[PDB]
Amino acid sequence: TXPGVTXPGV
Repeated sequence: TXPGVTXPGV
């Protein structure tokens, strides 16, 4: 995720 907690996605 995120970053943080990429995206999703990417």
